[PDB]
Amino acid sequence: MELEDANVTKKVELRPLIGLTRGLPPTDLETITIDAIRTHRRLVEKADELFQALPETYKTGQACGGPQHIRYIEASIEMHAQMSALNTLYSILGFIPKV
Amino acid sequence: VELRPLIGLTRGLPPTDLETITIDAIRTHRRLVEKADELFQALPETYKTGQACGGPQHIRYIEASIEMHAQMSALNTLYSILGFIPKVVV
Repeated sequence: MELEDANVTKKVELRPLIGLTRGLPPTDLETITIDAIRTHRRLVEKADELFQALPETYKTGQACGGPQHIRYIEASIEMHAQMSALNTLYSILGFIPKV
Repeated sequence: VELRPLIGLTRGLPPTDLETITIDAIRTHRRLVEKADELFQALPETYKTGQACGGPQHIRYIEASIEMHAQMSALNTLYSILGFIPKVVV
């Protein structure tokens, strides 16, 4: 499928994705990755929106702890974890698809 | 540490909140394993033996598995940051 960036500084970070995707038809690996890209972008947007809605004392470090902060931290954890998977998919695919 | 960004992200968070997040992360891991397991069990036998692969249903199982593996890497990181795996009643 259309490419964004060829030759990636590949890093399989999530070992089990190799077995999971071994044997898949190319188009299905592509579908999975494109969907992961879109999930990636939504997760980033969520995390960033939560960070911005934080009271200004939280951003600066003044404040910390508490539900709201925890919700932000959880959304960022989801984003970082899913980005690991996305990087792994790029490694397996060999390129970064254009979306 | 499997997911290095988590160290910076959690720096300064009170220990109680860290431990609450990690306990919720165990619950989440257990739910994600359960879902992956449900989807695998529902796959046609050809796919459960690895004779066949691909198609939407198989894709949905792979995506559930990917979710589970990515979350687990977060959870293992949380353990390292916290210094322990908390007791969780299951």
